[PDB]
Amino acid sequence: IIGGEFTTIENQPWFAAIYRRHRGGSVTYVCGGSLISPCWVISATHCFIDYPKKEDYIVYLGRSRLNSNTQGEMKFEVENLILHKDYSADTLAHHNDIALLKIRSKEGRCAQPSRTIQTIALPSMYNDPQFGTSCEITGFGKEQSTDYLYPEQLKMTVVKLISHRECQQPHYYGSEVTTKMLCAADPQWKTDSCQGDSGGPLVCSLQGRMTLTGIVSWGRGCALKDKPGVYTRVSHFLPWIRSHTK
Ligand SMILES: NC(N)=NC(=O)c1nc(Cl)c(N2CCCCCC2)nc1N
Repeated sequence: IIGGEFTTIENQPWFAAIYRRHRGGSVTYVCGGSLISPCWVISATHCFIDYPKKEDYIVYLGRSRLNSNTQGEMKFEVENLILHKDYSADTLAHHNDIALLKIRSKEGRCAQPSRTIQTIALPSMYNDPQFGTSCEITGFGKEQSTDYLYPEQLKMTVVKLISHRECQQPHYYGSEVTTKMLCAADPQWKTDSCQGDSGGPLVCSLQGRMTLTGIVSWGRGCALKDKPGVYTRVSHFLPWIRSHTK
């Protein structure tokens, strides 16, 4: 997250932190995700496509810091890793960039909701907030494009939804943005998602309900003028989500 504010997991208690264990034994951060039911975290396929073995992954819930434990956190193995079969990637765009992780603890339990661990509601089909609506994004991604390190502390910021018309202009992304994607950005381009925020939640208030409107997917650089963040449009994937979680 470029700009924004530090936060703790109580403010985004559906946020999932996904790590990978290497053959060398070291564990590194991969991507964010969101808890949508006790046994299911939703994320982005591009996060796992290179290393699609479920066994290598670890998922934390209720975690506010990257490399230290947070009181109350839960740790899970990945029982199922479900990538979207129509995934594809260009040199920038990721299409159908959506994945599901079924989580299971070493005792064989799913998540237990708490003050730091809660599910996020899915949107109604094809039901998105109007352009110009303010939504929240959350992650452990870079604070500056030129940073080597990720922040130790969780961050969040606010971005406004951009119309498909505006995002499809040639100076923005042209055809790279599709109707299965949403764009969002700051009017001054001063705050944004970045590398390491992929898979994390774009949350909007819809009806009167915090709702998972998007999943961080891609962008050309971060917080660059005329280059919004691009998000998988969750309201266009409900049958896929339901089919793979039921
Ligand atoms: N919102 C904006 N502007 N960007 C992003 O969200 C974003 N930006 C980048 Cl550079 C990124 N990378 C960079 C390497 C290629 C893809 C994987 C990780 N992932 C993102 N999700």
